[PDB]
Amino acid sequence: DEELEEIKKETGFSHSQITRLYSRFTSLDKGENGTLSREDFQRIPELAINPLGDRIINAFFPEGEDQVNFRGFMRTLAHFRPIEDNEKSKDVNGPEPLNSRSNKLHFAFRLYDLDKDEKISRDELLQVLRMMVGVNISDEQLGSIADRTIQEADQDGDSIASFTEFVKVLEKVDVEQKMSIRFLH
Amino acid sequence: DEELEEIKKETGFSHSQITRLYSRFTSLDKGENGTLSREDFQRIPELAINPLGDRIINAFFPEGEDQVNFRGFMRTLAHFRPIEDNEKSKDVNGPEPLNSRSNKLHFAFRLYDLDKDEKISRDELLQVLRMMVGVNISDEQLGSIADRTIQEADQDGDSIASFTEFVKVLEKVDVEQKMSIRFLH
Amino acid sequence: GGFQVVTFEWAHVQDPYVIALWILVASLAKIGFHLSHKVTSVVPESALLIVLGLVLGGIVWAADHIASFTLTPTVFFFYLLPPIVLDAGYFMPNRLFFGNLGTILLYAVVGTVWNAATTGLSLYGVFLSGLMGDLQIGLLDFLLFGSLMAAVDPVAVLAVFEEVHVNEVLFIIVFGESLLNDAVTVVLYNVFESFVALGGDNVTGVDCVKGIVSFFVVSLGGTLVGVVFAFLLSLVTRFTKHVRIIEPGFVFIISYLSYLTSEMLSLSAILAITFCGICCQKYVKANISEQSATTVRYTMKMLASSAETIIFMFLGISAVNPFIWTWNTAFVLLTLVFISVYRAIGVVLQTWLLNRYRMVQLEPIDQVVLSYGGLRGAVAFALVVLLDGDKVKEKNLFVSTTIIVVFFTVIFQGLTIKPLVQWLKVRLNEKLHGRAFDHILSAIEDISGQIGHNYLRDKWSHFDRKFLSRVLMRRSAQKSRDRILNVFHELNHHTLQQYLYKPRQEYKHLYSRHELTPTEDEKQDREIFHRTMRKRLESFK
Amino acid sequence: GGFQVVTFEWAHVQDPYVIALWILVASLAKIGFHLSHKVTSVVPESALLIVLGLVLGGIVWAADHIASFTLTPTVFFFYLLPPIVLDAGYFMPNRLFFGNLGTILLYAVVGTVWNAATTGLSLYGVFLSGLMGDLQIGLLDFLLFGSLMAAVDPVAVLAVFEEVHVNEVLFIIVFGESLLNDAVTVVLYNVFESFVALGGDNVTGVDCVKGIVSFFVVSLGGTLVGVVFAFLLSLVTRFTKHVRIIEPGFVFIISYLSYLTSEMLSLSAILAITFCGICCQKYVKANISEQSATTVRYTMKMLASSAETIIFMFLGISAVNPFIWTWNTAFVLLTLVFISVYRAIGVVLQTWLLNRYRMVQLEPIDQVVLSYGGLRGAVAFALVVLLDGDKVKEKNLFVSTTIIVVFFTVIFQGLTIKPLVQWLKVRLNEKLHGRAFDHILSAIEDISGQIGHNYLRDKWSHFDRKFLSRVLMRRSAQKSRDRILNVFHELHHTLQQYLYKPRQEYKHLYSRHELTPTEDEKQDREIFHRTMRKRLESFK
Ligand SMILES: CCCCCCCCCCCCCCCC(=O)OC[C@H](COP(=O)(O)O[C@@H]1[C@@H](O)[C@H](O)[C@@H](O)[C@H](O)[C@@H]1O)OC(=O)CCCCCCCCCCCCCCC
Ligand SMILES: CCCCCCCCCCCCCCCC(=O)OC[C@H](COP(=O)(O)O[C@@H]1[C@@H](O)[C@H](O)[C@@H](O)[C@H](O)[C@@H]1O)OC(=O)CCCCCCCCCCCCCCC
Repeated sequence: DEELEEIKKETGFSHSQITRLYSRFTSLDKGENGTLSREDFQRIPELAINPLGDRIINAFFPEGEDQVNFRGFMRTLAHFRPIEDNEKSKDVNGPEPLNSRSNKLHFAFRLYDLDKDEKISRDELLQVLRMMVGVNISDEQLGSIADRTIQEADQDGDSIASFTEFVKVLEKVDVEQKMSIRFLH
Repeated sequence: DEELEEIKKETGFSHSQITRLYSRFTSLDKGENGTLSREDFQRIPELAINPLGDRIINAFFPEGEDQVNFRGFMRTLAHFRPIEDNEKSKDVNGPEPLNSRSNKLHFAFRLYDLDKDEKISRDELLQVLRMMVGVNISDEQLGSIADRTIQEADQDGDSIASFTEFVKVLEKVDVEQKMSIRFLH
Repeated sequence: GGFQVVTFEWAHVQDPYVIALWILVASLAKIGFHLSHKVTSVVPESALLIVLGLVLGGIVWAADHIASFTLTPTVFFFYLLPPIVLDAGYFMPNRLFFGNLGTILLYAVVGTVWNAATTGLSLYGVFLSGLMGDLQIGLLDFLLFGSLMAAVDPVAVLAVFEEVHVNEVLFIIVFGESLLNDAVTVVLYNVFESFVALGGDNVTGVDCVKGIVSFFVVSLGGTLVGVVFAFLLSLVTRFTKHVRIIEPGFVFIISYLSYLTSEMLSLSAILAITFCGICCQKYVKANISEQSATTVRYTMKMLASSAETIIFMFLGISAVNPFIWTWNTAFVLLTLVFISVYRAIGVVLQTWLLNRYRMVQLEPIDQVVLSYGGLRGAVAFALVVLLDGDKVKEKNLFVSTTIIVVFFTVIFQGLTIKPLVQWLKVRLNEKLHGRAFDHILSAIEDISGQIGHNYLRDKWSHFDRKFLSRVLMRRSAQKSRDRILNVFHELNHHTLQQYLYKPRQEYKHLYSRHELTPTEDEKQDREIFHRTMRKRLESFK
Repeated sequence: GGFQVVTFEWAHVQDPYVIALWILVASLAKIGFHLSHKVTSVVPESALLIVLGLVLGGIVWAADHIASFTLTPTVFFFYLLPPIVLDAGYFMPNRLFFGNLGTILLYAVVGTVWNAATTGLSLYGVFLSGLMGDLQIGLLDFLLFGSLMAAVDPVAVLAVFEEVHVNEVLFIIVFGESLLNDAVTVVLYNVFESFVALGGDNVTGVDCVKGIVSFFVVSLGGTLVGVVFAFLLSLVTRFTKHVRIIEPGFVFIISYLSYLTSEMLSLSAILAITFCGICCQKYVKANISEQSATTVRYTMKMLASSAETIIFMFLGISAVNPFIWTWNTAFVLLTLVFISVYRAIGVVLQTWLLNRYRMVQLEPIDQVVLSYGGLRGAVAFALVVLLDGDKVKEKNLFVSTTIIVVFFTVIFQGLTIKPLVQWLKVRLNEKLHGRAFDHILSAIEDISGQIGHNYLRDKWSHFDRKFLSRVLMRRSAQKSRDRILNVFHELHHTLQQYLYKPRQEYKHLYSRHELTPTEDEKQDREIFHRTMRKRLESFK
């Protein structure tokens, strides 16, 4: 029961949530390597349908490495737990939770920032816009969208959507709800 | 009534047959030129469907000229009258009729002989075979057909289906029936 | 005795269940039937349905449920006949049908009246001589029998005799006569059944004159109702560019409404839905989408094959009923002789008359498939079991003779028409130059323009393109059609056998009522048209 | 008095003529209806059919032929109901239906039993208080009314509330509940009508226990018959590679035979033809040709549109019959209140229970379109006019209240569900990153594999590809399928109209009156091609 306890502290899940996600992991491990690779995620039938599926899969793995174990699975999967208000109102110690609003924002950011630069250039934003917009659109319209997006977000003068500007422009969106998941018990 | 009488003697038709064919001619003469051109025949809806339609149309016109009048229409159209046995058994004077068996044979021949050489070369036979055989066939098979045809018909050594050989090879076919028409009265 | 959890209730689902079982078993037998071309090229599919109806009727007799099955006039005339006739009239090649309208009418109206009158009167004359003996029967009963007995279906044997003899005019005669004599037989059936209502003494001279007038008024009024409703059906599909799902529903509902409107006005309901299909053909399926036109024609074989299946299942049930079996030696063996001799000399006489005014004669081989193409089947049989059992005293004898004739024609004549024709019509350069001769003739027959109704085809095409298409075809379709017409106006041994183009006269047209049989020789037409148009671009015009 | 040349005979062609006129006039009204998107996006087509049935019934009343029209049980239950249910079950998206089978069952079986029991018992409790007054009526009559009154049709309002709120799970709940509660309502209808045959004193405790056992036996046996006949239908189309013309005939004849076989065994005939369509879906239309599959689906909307039209023309014929109009203030105004309040709190309670065990919660907006999606229509009305007029003393009051409720739900709720939903759910970077968030979630919801019945989908796909496809799919089709699997085994508003939509927001439609192929599945194929072209980058 210890193994399901370090994960609970590091992530925040429950024991039953961790057990169910471990069952999903070992089901995803066709090949039984004790870990999980890019193609094991790619084998999921409807991730290839997702316009952002490849960025999600890459985000599951650490930079440099090409595999993930169950602890990494849970770490990158715990950003999508919802936050309960009475929990954070009870024991105020620090903003550690991997499911905090800034952490979901950072997950989507690291999707936008394929370089992990901590700043999104026009090229990175245009690349992700291409990856998630129908092919019929003219790349002129897409570049207009990208540069208008940066201009309306980069209230600084650097022509880059850096992280602090991301949170500021997303201050209106309920990140806490549209990127939260009731993981089953 | 004289005009419908020279045609009757030259061709062999009846007065009512000539009148009906004249009505068809003047209907075919959209443009009212007193004569009839290549495109007036081409305007017929289902001659363009005929594999041999263009050769028929060309045969309607004399060599060199590019138009035909009603007399020429009737001359080239009278080869397809049937022959009545009691007629030729009654007044035996000469083999003049334009609807004689040799004349129908010669009409089809002049279709084969685009040069009017009086002899059909391998090239002419192959051209007509192409014009009247589905495109799917390989031209090797078509050349085999053409050369086998000439060899089995040209019992002479000239590698040409000349006219006398045409009649000899067609001595078995009822030309008198499969190229005869009951023109209406 | 209280509340039952489950109750086996077969009497509840018993009519629809057995009807659906009939259709399903016939469809499975069609899975077996069409499996091998060695069968479908030898056995007419009508024979399959008749044998299958016999087998299922044997099952019904074993279960002792013969009296549960009755074909009633309101079912045949309102639900079983309309689909068959609409299917026949909707797949009629319009150019062949109308270019040979008079020949089809002569074989279908005079041929039916000849067959009906001669068979009825010859049976009556035999009866007066005492050969049949002690039949309580009259002249009108014999005329009614002759009328229903003229309902031949030569198109049922088309797919098998065209393995050995193809002629696209004979095809339209066989197919036109199959369809238009259902109308004429039902017209005669109704006239003589009204006479049977009055009786052999109540019918006066003015009653018979009104009978003749009724024949013509009914036929022509039904045709006119059909043309009006084909106009209405062509018009309503003009407005379904957006709601494309209801187009197959329109083709069947409005054709059915033409049928019932003629049945309401006491006109020829068959001719109404015949011509609601013949005339709607051009503009319907021009306004209908491609996807909605396959539904219209898959559903027509769906409804016609099912209706014919259901009439043939009733034939099977009536054929195993031992209480309808009445065998009069003279009646049966002379009905077989008369309907065969009079059909033969009726065709011989009509063909002789038509050949006096034709450019392509109907050769004796064509007359053979018409004379041997009795194939009396669904309509003939149904009209007999729908007879009034008390107004026609010897109805059981009529039903027995009609069943016997249906079996004799469909099974004996339907199976031996291919050997017979192939018996009656019994080298590389020979074949090549013969095909050239055929292609020359079909051009001369075309140049002289005496084959079709060319003057009326021209007049119609002028009227169709300038006036009718303006109201029955969509505006953008009119613009596209006129653009296409403008761009095309500037351009105004056995191996050899399988390679040559076939002459236009020898296209293998098929109508099955049980499967879709698109003419596969129309591909030749399009291929050659493209080749000549590519040759018409040589002028660079 | 002798032989008549021509006789106008309208009494002869009178039933088929009027039925065909009904269908034709409804089709013409559909020509008018679908002409402008400003109408079809606002009015549910069921409302068109109900208004048209009223107008044609007004014509019938003017002609004084009301008594000529009767809907008989052997006609509704054998010819009018099977096409509707087969159409619904044959266009059911199988993956969504089976990945949400439990939710659909809860909304369709418990939701129907809740609605039926609560409305019946609440009306009975009102009746015992004397508010209705001097009704010769019993408990079983009220339960029968409640049972027939639970036959909601929320999919009738789907095309209009999805202009403003699209959610493909809510679509399958609405579409599944519309279809599976026709079954459950007819099951309850039959049970309580058998009880009405016995009477309020003949029904004992064992009779009620057999009623409950009958509910379950009937439902499950009908489903099993449907699955058997879907196997048989999938099998018979395997052998129609040559005779392709009879394939649409098989899909309808064998589905009909499943319906009648359950009706023969006294099982749920609706569930049989429901699951003869749900289960035949994969292998039928894999063995059927492309040309023969458009016939199957054009004919299914042809049969179901015509069937629903006829029942709605009968609704109009009864809604103008002045001899069935019995108006009880309390009964009518409390049936309207009860079926609306109990539907609302039934959905609220069931959604609360489901949300305890879900990965994507059903938001209150989903519950709103379920509560306001009463839309009682054809089935509800037909089950009332088929009541026994002497076994149910107050049948005319039931018919009047059901007509009133059909009109209130379809016209008032069917028309105001789009304004209401659009009222309840009331920048470039905002939208772009919101769509990115949605696409991230639909991947995390997918990676974790807790959305569908993923374990059972995997188990089925293994069983389908190895065993079932060997008997239901043609050999050459099996070889082609395995070759394909082998070759694939190695591998502001402008912006809104440009972005990919998340898988959760595909605009699925079911109409029963028109073919509505999901036009967002084009997105799936486009992205699949883009990723496969990216999967060729590895050169594998
Ligand atoms: C031996 C028979 C007994 C006497 C006949 C009985 C009354 C029938 C009236 C006249 C019959 C014959 C009409 C004149 C001759 C004829 O055929 O030209 C032919 C016409 C039209 O023939 P087509 O339209 O086919 O044209 C072809 C051709 O011209 C050609 O160019 C091409 O070769 C081809 O390709 C074209 O198609 O044929 C027709 O008009 C046929 C008319 C249809 C009749 C309708 C029925 C009404 C009759 C009374 C009903 C009661 C029954 C009577 C009791 C028995
Ligand atoms: C407040 C209601 C009153 C009490 C209930 C009455 C008896 C019903 C029995 C249990 C009801 C609830 C079942 C347990 C909780 C539940 O929902 O897990 C859910 C299960 C299955 O739900 P799903 O299959 O949709 O899975 C989803 C999820 O797992 C998730 O992963 C994803 O978010 C999604 O995408 C997946 O699809 O839901 C189901 O099993 C539903 C079972 C269907 C019941 C069939 C009817 C039989 C009952 C008796 C009939 C008589 C009537 C009773 C009188 C009123």
